[PDB]
Amino acid sequence: MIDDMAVPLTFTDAAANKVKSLISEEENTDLKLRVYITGGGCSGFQYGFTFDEKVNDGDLTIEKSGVQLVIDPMSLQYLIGGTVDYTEGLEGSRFTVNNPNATSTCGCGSSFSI
Repeated sequence: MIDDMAVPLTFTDAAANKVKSLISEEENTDLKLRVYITGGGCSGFQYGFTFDEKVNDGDLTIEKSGVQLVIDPMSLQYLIGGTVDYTEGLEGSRFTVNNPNATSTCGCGSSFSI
């Protein structure tokens, strides 16, 4: 096997699509996504995505559906083994991620709404 790809937060397929799609449109060649910290609360569940083909020393890299993902250590601890998925369209390019620090633990206490 390898020893570079697949490290922390694993994203979906579309998140890759948003990259390989607009990057290929840039005429770059085959950009590699590069996540950063852009969540909401103190935990984090979003993380801003950019198209960085270079590398970014001290940046873990996870291969993508059609490209390569590389996030910064700062996010590394925020996204750790979480899950991300992208859903762009009319409503707008919405981003959603899930991790232990984000979801956290409640203790199972009914489920409805606010």
